[PDB]
Amino acid sequence: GISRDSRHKRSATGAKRAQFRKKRKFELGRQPANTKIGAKRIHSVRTRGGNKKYRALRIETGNFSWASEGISKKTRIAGVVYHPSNNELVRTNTLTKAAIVQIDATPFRQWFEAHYGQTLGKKSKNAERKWAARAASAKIESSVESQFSAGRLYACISSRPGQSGRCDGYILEGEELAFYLRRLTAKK
Amino acid sequence: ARGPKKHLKRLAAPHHWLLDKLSGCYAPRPSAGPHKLRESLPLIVFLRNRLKYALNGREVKAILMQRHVKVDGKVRTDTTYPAGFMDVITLDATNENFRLVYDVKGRFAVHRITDEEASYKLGKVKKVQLGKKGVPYVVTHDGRTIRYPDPNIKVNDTVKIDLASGKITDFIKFDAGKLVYVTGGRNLGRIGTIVHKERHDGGFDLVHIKDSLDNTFVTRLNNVFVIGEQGKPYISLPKGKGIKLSIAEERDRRRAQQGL
Amino acid sequence: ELTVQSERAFQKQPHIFNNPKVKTSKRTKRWYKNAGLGFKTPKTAIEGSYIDKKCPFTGLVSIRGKILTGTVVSTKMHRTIVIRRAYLHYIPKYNRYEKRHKNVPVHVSPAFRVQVGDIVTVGQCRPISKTVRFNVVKVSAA
Amino acid sequence: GFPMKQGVLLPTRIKLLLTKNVSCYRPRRDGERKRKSVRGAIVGPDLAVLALVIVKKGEQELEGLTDTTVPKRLGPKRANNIRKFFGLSKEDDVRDFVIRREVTKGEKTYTKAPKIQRLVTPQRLQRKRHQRALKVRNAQAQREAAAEYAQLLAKRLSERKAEKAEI
Amino acid sequence: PRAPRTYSKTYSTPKRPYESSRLDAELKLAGEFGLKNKKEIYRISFQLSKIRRAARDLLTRDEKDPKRLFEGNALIRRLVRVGVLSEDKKKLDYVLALKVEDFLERRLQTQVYKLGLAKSVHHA
RNA sequence: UAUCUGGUUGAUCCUGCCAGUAGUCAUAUGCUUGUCUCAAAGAUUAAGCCAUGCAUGUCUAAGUAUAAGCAAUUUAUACAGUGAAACUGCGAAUGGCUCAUUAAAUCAGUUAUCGUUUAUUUGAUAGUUCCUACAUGGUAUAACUGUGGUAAUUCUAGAGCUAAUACAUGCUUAAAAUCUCGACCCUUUGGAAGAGAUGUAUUUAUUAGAUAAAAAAUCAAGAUGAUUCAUAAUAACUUUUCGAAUCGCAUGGCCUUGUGCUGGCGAUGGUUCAUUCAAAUUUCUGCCCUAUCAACUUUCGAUGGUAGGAUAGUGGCCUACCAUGGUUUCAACGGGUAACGGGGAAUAAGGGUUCGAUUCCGGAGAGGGAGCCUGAGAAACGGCUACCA
RNA sequence: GGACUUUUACUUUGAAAAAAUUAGAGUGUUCAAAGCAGGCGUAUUGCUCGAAUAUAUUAGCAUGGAAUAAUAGAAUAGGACG
RNA sequence: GCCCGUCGCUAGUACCGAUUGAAUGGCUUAGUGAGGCCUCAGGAUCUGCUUAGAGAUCAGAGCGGA
Ligand SMILES: [Mg+2]
Ligand SMILES: [Mg+2]
Ligand SMILES: [Mg+2]
Ligand SMILES: [Mg+2]
Ligand SMILES: [Mg+2]
Ligand SMILES: [Mg+2]
Ligand SMILES: [Mg+2]
Ligand SMILES: [Mg+2]
Ligand SMILES: [Mg+2]
Ligand SMILES: [Mg+2]
Ligand SMILES: [Mg+2]
Ligand SMILES: [Mg+2]
Ligand SMILES: [Mg+2]
Ligand SMILES: [Mg+2]
Ligand SMILES: [Mg+2]
Ligand SMILES: [Mg+2]
Ligand SMILES: [Mg+2]
Ligand SMILES: [Mg+2]
Ligand SMILES: [Mg+2]
Ligand SMILES: [Mg+2]
Ligand SMILES: [Mg+2]
Ligand SMILES: [Mg+2]
Ligand SMILES: [Mg+2]
Repeated sequence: GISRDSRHKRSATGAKRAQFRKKRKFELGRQPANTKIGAKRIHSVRTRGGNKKYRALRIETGNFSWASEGISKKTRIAGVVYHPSNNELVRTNTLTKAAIVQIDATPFRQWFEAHYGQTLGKKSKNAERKWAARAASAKIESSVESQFSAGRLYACISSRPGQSGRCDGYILEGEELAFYLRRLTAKK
Repeated sequence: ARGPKKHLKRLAAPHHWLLDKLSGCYAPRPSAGPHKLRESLPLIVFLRNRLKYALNGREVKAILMQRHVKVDGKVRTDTTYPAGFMDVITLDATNENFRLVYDVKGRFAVHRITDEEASYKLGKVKKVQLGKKGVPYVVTHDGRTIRYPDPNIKVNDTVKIDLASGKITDFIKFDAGKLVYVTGGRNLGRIGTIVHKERHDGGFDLVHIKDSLDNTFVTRLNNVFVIGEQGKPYISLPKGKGIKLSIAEERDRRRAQQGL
Repeated sequence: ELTVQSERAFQKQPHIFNNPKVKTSKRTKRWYKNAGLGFKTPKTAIEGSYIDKKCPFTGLVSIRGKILTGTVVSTKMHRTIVIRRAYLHYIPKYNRYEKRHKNVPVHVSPAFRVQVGDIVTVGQCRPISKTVRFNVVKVSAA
Repeated sequence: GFPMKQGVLLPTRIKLLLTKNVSCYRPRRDGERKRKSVRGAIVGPDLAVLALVIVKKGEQELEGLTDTTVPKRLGPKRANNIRKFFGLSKEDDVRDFVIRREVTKGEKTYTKAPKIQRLVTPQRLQRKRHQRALKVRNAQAQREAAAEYAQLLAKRLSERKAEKAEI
Repeated sequence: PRAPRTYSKTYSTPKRPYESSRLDAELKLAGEFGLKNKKEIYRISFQLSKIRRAARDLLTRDEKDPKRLFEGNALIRRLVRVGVLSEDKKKLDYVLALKVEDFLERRLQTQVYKLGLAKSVHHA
């Protein structure tokens, strides 16, 4: 199949190589998963030495962590926004690592306002306790809140869907979301 | 070359088995096991070529399938089983006890030991790590992992092993001036107590040894098996106590012991 | 040089987290290390803003194997250089030597400022690129 | 002599790639596939033999078919399939509900009933008790070592705070 | 795939093909001890040419050199053993001279006749 | 083991080559052939072609026996001995054969993995699974019986049976600690019953993993030469990995007399970690002849950077986007080789010269090319698929 | 353990280094090429030496040496020293 | 005495040379493309989960599996 060996591929001097031996199972390579959005479909790739790896195509949900908040909430993945590699992966909404998405926000608003009693944007006993205990804490961020107003959060996949079998990411925060917002209205 | 090689050709077998050129094509391949291929003595090599109990290999199997043999206490029927340094081979009829320990010539000598001394052995700690669930472990040269080690045991140290159960009964740290048994290099078979060590960050520390005649020689840290205290070995050394006589001295002793 | 973030991806050190909720003045929390072998991680590696995952200090790349020396003959390639390693080879017939040489590709951290003719020290690495197996650990000249 | 294969449609023959667990092919080897010639699933003049199974019996007896009846060769082996054949449930203790087949030595007429695997015996109970036993035996032996090392670690600290009290 | 069973050849043949002096000499030696072969002359003269090289090789080495001593003494006591070297002359400087007939005299063809028992080298 | 001799002239001394001489693990052939031991052998040319046969199969007390098999000791009335066939498991990735290719390739010596996979072997390693069969849960086949096709093969069709360590499911266990929730009460400085969650593996974020020499004010509440290492903690994630529905021998305590709670030896499994057999890339230096090969490389990856895809994993391996770089008279690049490389062989003053298809190691291949199934491992050929011959 | 250190060539010793083959010790294969065996007694209950050693270079690694040969240095003094 | 070159006879080796000469061995542009693999779909048949009915396994309906 595909081969990753360097036997081809001229030596650094510029020298074309002849061909010794053949292609080999262990130099092998396989086709991209090129995973898309919605309707989870996963195929088990059998790799070297047993070793299932998971080929994800069509994945609608992912486990996304709020880094600064120390929690991870399973959300929908609404669509792809930016990719540094290939513009087309945005346009087709293909799920990769380093890919910039927009997720859900809704389980993040249902934890945030149950935790802090705050209600982003715009009566029990022990609840009121911790609610007071948590303050000068819930400041959030200028650019984390305003996203909750359109109810979709910028995330960047840190995982490898075509390998692992999951599309997982973190919420673009501080500097990153400051960077990636620039290219977002410097492209739009 | 598409897989593991399951064969061995005579003349590729390591020289220390002392196998003869003719009289068959191949030498036995040692099983994967406690000890590496090049340092080991398979049980057909020992039961036949050394102990001369078995003529063929077919009698080596007639022996090993009746459980007449055991190694480090366990019966161990594999015709190629890779016995190794510090193992104790025990035959319950004939009531014999052997530990595998090096010659001065670098080879494996048949060394008879006490019904009692047989019951323990020495490993050298190859590594000691913090395992899963926080349980630390140490692992010997001979392939034993042992849970919950004494925390002063560090890498390269030897250990006394129970052999009835897995338990470490004792250890000797690696220090300047501790009786040592070289396993490796040409110096294989010597004894002699560790002058001191060269560091060489970047790999390969060097260990200066002086045996009991005040002769000096060096190896790399890899080959240095700590066996005891000056005098004071923890096992029964074979005759010659690894001093390495010159060819001259060896000619003399042999011809000095002469008259019929 | 300059521009920090000028690439299409956000350049960041992996798993190096500054919470935004907790106000700080550095504005970047930075991880580095020491290569060892008596190789001092220079100030420019701990005071810098550069990312370079391939830097032996601020990066992921682990220095092991040979440690070589040679003089810098090409700085063109950004964040990498080529050094001509002169050596003498022995011809047993004529019992003399002859001038042979090799060029070695090596990745120089922007942690260093190198010019052509400055001899350099270099040490072995996991394969970084097609050609480069070595990273620049010291500037030993000019 | 080429057989039909269900699902190929066509009133023709086509060569196909066959694998394990499929019709008109028995592999010789693990993972072996063999390209072979197969006949369509649609009936036509080119057929020598047509396989017919009867769904509904007709208004006249078919002599070789209906007038006769042929036995099933083997009876239930496993415990619960005997109980589902004979309507027992879990009390009924098969053992006597098992088929017996007589066969003759010619003056010595014999009987042979199969065997069972997966049935519940005193043996199988002793083994499950053995297993539950070793599992708790080791885990408590395991805490024994875990504490005993914890002892060795806190009594090494008190030789550390004592050596700190000597100087 | 078995062992090479190693071998070698016991003799050498003279550089100069036709030399009268040597042809007489060889004949005389072959008549004295009663051989059939210049080969049997060749063979021994090969035996010597190797002993003499070894001797010569031990002589360039320092006096009381472990090699010279260990092998020098070993060879000498070997030659004395079969009676090619004299008790008096064994320091290895007489093996460096020695000569061909010294070995010939020691043959069991020659010893059969040399003490009684035969009354010819051809009867031997 | 440091040697020369013959041949140019009338004669001479030189130059100089031809001839003579000896050895060859160097082939052929001619002639001749008694013994002992040893014993190379279709490499050379044609990795050119192939008739026939043989070369890979396998069972322990110990996964599956209703052979309508064979033994009958009558002692197994579930089965038992023996035991074809078949299933299941494991092997066929070793060996053997050959040297076509292959000239920075291979190979040698020396390094690297803080860059990976790894059956088996050896050492360890599992109380956490939800009224629910746990005295143990499903229907689904071979062999077989029988009915058939086709000139033809290790071709098989339709029908009827019946197993499992096959397939597919599916229970379970001590104490404790910590976490969020929180019904109430009550104002403090505040405290709470009781409800749930916490095996292991997978995925991601975040934190712990200290340690050049020292003291104060305020706002908020173990290891390494080196690592993001080992290991552990938090919040989640999962077409949820694993946590024994298996087997053989012995039958014993315990009796508040029952199939009654317990219980001996060891087989095969099982997850991770280590070990061992390996494997795959990799650092440094070293290859023959050749300028009637001087510039080479980036169609279309050339050299680098960023990111991703992929792989077991490093990596222009591959893809986007960006830069214009990389080799060279220290001979690059191209051509050639009757070129596999090394251990080694022959020739013996010394320095050399010539050879190594071939008994050992490394590599390459199975007519040529490419493709992949199985598996721990094959880009396998005494495996398949296709094309060319 | 902290902080820094001009670079090389040569040469010394050492380690790491398959067996076979080479050199070579030992041993009466009857000699010998070979082989790595064998040699000694209640030969009626075993006794025992061996199966060494050298070469193993060019490069890598570790060490002694500072001759010989290169290299660097402080002159618009931004030189050293504190 | 030596000795040169044409010319003459016979034999041999190479050379130039119309044939847009010819062959073997390897790379390759363009065009076409078997096959396996991955992937969008397909659904011969054969089950599942669920729900409602009747008698102590047969009308009818949803959401997924091979
Ligand atoms: Mg879009
Ligand atoms: Mg092979
Ligand atoms: Mg003449
Ligand atoms: Mg000549
Ligand atoms: Mg005879
Ligand atoms: Mg041939
Ligand atoms: Mg049986
Ligand atoms: Mg790149
Ligand atoms: Mg990358
Ligand atoms: Mg060739
Ligand atoms: Mg050659
Ligand atoms: Mg060769
Ligand atoms: Mg050839
Ligand atoms: Mg040969
Ligand atoms: Mg070979
Ligand atoms: Mg192959
Ligand atoms: Mg093939
Ligand atoms: Mg084959
Ligand atoms: Mg064949
Ligand atoms: Mg004799
Ligand atoms: Mg005797
Ligand atoms: Mg003319
Ligand atoms: Mg004429």
